[PDB]
Amino acid sequence: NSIQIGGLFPRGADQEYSAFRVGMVQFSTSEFRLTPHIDNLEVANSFAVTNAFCSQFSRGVYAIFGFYDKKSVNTITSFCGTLHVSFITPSFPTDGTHPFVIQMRPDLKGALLSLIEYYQWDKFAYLYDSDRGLSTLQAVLDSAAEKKWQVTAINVGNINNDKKDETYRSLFQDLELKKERRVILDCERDKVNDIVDQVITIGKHVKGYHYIIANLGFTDGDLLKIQFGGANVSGFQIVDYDDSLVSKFIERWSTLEEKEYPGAHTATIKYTSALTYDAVQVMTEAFRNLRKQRIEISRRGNAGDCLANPAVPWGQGVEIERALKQVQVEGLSGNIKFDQNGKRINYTINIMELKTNGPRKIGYWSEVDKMVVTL
Amino acid sequence: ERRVILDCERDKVNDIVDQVITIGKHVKGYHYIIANLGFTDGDLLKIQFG
Amino acid sequence: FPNNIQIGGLFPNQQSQEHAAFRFALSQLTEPPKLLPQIDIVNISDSFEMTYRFCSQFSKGVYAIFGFYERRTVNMLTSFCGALHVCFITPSFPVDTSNQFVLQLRPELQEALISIIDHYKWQTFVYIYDADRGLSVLQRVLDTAAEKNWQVTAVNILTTTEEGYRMLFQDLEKKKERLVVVDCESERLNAILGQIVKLEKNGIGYHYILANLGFMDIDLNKFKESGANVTGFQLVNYTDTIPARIMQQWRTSDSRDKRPKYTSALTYDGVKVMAEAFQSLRRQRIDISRRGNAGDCLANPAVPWGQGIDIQRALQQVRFEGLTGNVQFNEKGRRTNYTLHVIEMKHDGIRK
Ligand SMILES: *[C@@H]1O[C@H](CO)[C@@H](O[C@@H]2O[C@H](CO)[C@@H](O[C@@H]3O[C@H](CO)[C@@H](O)[C@H](O)[C@@H]3O)[C@H](O)[C@H]2NC(C)=O)[C@H](O)[C@H]1NC(C)=O
Ligand SMILES: *[C@@H]1O[C@H](CO)[C@@H](O[C@@H]2O[C@H](CO)[C@@H](O)[C@H](O)[C@H]2NC(C)=O)[C@H](O)[C@H]1NC(C)=O
Ligand SMILES: *[C@@H]1O[C@H](CO)[C@@H](O[C@@H]2O[C@H](CO)[C@@H](O)[C@H](O)[C@H]2NC(C)=O)[C@H](O)[C@H]1NC(C)=O
Ligand SMILES: *[C@@H]1O[C@H](CO)[C@@H](O[C@@H]2O[C@H](CO)[C@@H](O)[C@H](O)[C@H]2NC(C)=O)[C@H](O)[C@H]1NC(C)=O
Ligand SMILES: *[C@@H]1O[C@H](CO)[C@@H](O)[C@H](O)[C@H]1NC(C)=O
Ligand SMILES: *[C@@H]1O[C@H](CO)[C@@H](O)[C@H](O)[C@H]1NC(C)=O
Ligand SMILES: *[C@@H]1O[C@H](CO)[C@@H](O)[C@H](O)[C@H]1NC(C)=O
Repeated sequence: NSIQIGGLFPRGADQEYSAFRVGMVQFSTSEFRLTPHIDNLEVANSFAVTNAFCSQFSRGVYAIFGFYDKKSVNTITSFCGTLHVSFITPSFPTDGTHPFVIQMRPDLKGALLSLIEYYQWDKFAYLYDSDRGLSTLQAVLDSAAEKKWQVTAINVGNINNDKKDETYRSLFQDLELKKERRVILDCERDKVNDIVDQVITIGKHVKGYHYIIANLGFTDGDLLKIQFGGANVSGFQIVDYDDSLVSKFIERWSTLEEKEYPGAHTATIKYTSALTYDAVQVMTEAFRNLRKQRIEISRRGNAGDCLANPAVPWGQGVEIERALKQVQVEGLSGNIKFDQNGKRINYTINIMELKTNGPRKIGYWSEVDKMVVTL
Repeated sequence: ERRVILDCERDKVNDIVDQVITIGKHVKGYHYIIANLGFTDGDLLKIQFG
Repeated sequence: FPNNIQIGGLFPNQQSQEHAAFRFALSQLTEPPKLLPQIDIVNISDSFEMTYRFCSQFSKGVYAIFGFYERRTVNMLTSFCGALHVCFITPSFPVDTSNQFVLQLRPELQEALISIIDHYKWQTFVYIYDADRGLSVLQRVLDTAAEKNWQVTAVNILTTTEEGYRMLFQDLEKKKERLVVVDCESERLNAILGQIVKLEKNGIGYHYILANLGFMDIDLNKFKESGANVTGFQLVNYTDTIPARIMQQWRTSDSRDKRPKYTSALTYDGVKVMAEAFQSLRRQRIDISRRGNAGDCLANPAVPWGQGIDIQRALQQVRFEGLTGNVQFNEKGRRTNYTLHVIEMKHDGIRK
């Protein structure tokens, strides 16, 4: 039983679509499947997002997988709320309780603020990118007010690539006057690399320094540069490579034709792709649960247009959203459970350090228990 | 040993400078003398700022 | 040019000072062109409703748009304005990243706030910021805090409760000197003032700053007795000749049918901006024509309107001494070369 599906993918994201296709083949079955209609665009152009969302809505899509950026959150969430159309994302979780939006990415503030307390930090810088909102920045500042921390928050997201070299050096020159030996690099993979490649040049990767990479993908970057400098490097990873499902997936991943699955050959997998794969699993589980439960989901006719006065949402969307939120399965990221709001719960965020041998896990973190330490 | 003389040709000087950096031995304490008649020939932009 | 130059309007409330000022200012329009208000009442926060209204105005063929936007729907709107090459006038909060088709009739206070804080020997202080687009001004401060080495303890009102204020002020008064900045909206400032009047507003070394472009509108009567310092900014001078005449004529007409808020003043000025641009366009004899195609905003691909570019330039070029100040526009599309009035309110004193 084919169920129509929609897909949005940011321009220049090759690995994620490949993981989407791999998840399709893995979870596809004779009795059930998915028919995805794909669109590629610049997710930071709300106009393009609106056009794609409306086109897919006209194409009678029951749910829409996709990504979004800080300049397209509100458009997407409003459209989903008005049209009662679901949305499944591995992108940053909303700073709110927006409905009809399932979020596959776990929050990070809890683990970050626990880790900063497992190290007894009082005076640290906080380099942040102007993306995925400033929710974690605000959390850090608030906990500073409570705990009398000394935070130097600096933005690096408005730096021109052409003149990148001059600014970073002056930034660290400023930080040196305060003896800022501790830093939190709250940025995506690319800018973390572009910064680590300028800590090295100025020799600030040495015994004295400590870096915390506030990202759910720690290995994703290039850490072979700083393994040996002598400086600490801490971070978080949801994809545990010492697991069974993960190892089997890697067996299927490395043995992949990069001519067909770009990014697939490498042994590493980025958390966005992992969450995309788990998202395919989520959709299949929810839709198959609907089929078993006999819930009636079918578009008898045509959804005229996204823009229609008055807006007339089709009333089976609540069923789809409830099914998507009411699914409990294991996957690459770990255990996937949702709330009535869509945010994930009952998840474990493994913590990692950098050692000359390589990254090694030292503990984990769960919302219920605490920061937990094993090694 | 904070002082070193790299008496080698361009290629091996680069292959060594690209391993002083990795281990963070291009810092205030160290001194290097590149015993070669071509000093610019290599890539010194790596260690200008260490 | 045709006198049926239809203009749009996006407003949140049918009856308000801003809407009334916009309606009134058109009466003074004696130019050959006739601008239609074509008001649509739309909820600002909801991006979908707004996209519906904006595409409806596209269907009508509107040449230019005036209205408001909030944090949630700034990006959406901005994006449509840079794609269809359609201009959008606004007195709402200005933004750092924007197209050239969005004319923001509200000068940014971030630069002046930094100067005022710098002048006073401010070593450490508390910052209070509303999430309603205030974040752009936060970063500036946090960026200047590092360069110039003062401490800033930010607290958000949107996600702060009465207990939050209580704890913040209790920890604050443990310090000998108490300095506070309050960036807020027009209406949030009144509620926060009420909150501080209850307690912690005694005036014992308390120095408040109000990052609001209009400081006369706010009812700081409760602050004229407790003996507390407050500094603020003003953009509109009522005494000057042009403001005096405008206020006299407008208030006389309205009564024949109080002091306007800064938002209402900017709303009134925007009418003058649009009228000046269209008058200069008619004078310059520029070929403006609206095709009846009225293509759906969601047209793939959406061809830019050919004339819409020049309109922008015209709207950018205009310049005149308006009510608030001298109106001008930068290349980015933002108020430039303006003046603000620093104003301290003593127990009995309004000192410029
Ligand atoms: C303009 O935008 C939207 C829709 O017009 C409005 O936001 C919506 O406001 C309603 C009522 O406050 C919210 O419903 C309530 O939400 C709270 C959570 O905030 C929940 O606890 C309640 O049970 C109830 O569901 C709704 O969630 C909210 N939607 C969004 C997307 O924010 C807004 O108030 C409108 N403004 C005006 C002036 O009409
Ligand atoms: C880099 O990592 C090492 C190892 O975790 C840190 O060294 C420890 O720090 C404690 C903190 O007081 C000191 O007593 C010892 O030097 C080490 N003890 C233990 C149990 O590891 C080092 O401090 C880290 N660098 C920074 C800048 O935090
Ligand atoms: C690196 O270069 C600097 C500058 O030449 C050296 O610093 C000088 O060394 C002398 C030697 O005793 C000291 O008195 C001062 O620190 C500096 N004086 C002058 C006149 O430059 C530094 O010693 C060099 N590093 C090494 C390892 O030799
Ligand atoms: C910046 O604004 C001031 C307004 O105070 C402009 O000064 C006026 O400029 C016009 C145009 O040259 C003159 O006709 C007025 O006599 C000036 N008045 C005053 C009080 O200076 C100034 O020209 C503007 N700057 C720019 C570059 O446009
Ligand atoms: C929820 O978390 C537990 C650990 O707290 C783990 O066994 C698994 O992820 C989930 N188990 C449940 C929900 O029983
Ligand atoms: C408050 O105002 C007084 C003048 O009334 C002046 O000393 C200074 O501006 C402020 N002094 C404080 C807050 O101690
Ligand atoms: C308003 O302008 C008059 C003169 O035009 C001046 O005397 C007065 O100080 C101004 N008011 C403010 C608040 O700047």
